[PDB]
Amino acid sequence: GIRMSVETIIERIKARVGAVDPNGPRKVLGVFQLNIKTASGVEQWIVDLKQLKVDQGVFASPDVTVTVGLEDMLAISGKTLTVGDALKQGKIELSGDADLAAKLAEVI
Amino acid sequence: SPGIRMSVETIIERIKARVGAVDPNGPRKVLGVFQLNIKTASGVEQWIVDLKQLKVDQGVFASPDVTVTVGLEDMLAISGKTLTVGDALKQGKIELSGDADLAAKLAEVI
Ligand SMILES: CCCCCCCCCCCCCCCC(=O)O
Ligand SMILES: CCCCCCCCCCCCCCCC(=O)O
Ligand SMILES: CCCCCCCCCCCCCCCC(=O)O
Repeated sequence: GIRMSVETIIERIKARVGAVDPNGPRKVLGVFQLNIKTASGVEQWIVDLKQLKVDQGVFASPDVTVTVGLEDMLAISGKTLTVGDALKQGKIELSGDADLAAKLAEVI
Repeated sequence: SPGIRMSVETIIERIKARVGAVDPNGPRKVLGVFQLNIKTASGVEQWIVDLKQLKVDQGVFASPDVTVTVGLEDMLAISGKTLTVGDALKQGKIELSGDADLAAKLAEVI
């Protein structure tokens, strides 16, 4: 269902952020607003890769905002849809800093 | 280096053909000026790809919407459809600064 799917994606993001060494090599420092489009609404999450924290909400002046459908997010996570292909297909909507978005693309 | 020259000319001719093929009145979502810097052993090739006015000019624009910095061999491969702009980004082969919305729009339409 939608709830379980959203929970799955968020758990996965939290485990990825949890696994970062805050003092080790790091390229993606900034705050990402993540908007997950679901059939029932938008799920809004703040992925703070500066502070290495993930909270539900809408951040004021995030560095990058990423808007993506829930099914597309699951497909990216499961590697059945590459980020390159998502981009070609216009499945990812961005605003903000192109530098930080590009760096994020390198590490996903 | 004749080979660098040939490579650069081919990239630019290709971009000019593509820009010239755009219907200024048909559907368009990439309304931005892109600074394109191509690294070469002879120096950085600096080109302005103006997708607002649909013009390509050699030079450095003041305050472009997006700046794209990329190596000659990688740009050639993007140009010849041997590397997608998406594979490129995933591989760290493209340095960007500027407007992420316009960058993403470019990635979709190219
Ligand atoms: C905000 C759009 C989707 C967010 C993508 C999930 C983020 C998970 C974090 C993984 C990135 C790890 C990068 C840490 C090391 C580095 O900064 O180079
Ligand atoms: C300039 C292009 C930017 C494109 C890169 C942003 C896309 C963000 C989507 C992230 C989805 C991955 C989250 C799941 C985490 C995981 O399973 O590892
Ligand atoms: C890695 C970036 C490569 C830079 C080269 C840009 C390629 C030329 C751009 C052609 C885009 C055509 C889009 C016109 C219609 C539209 O705005 O949607």
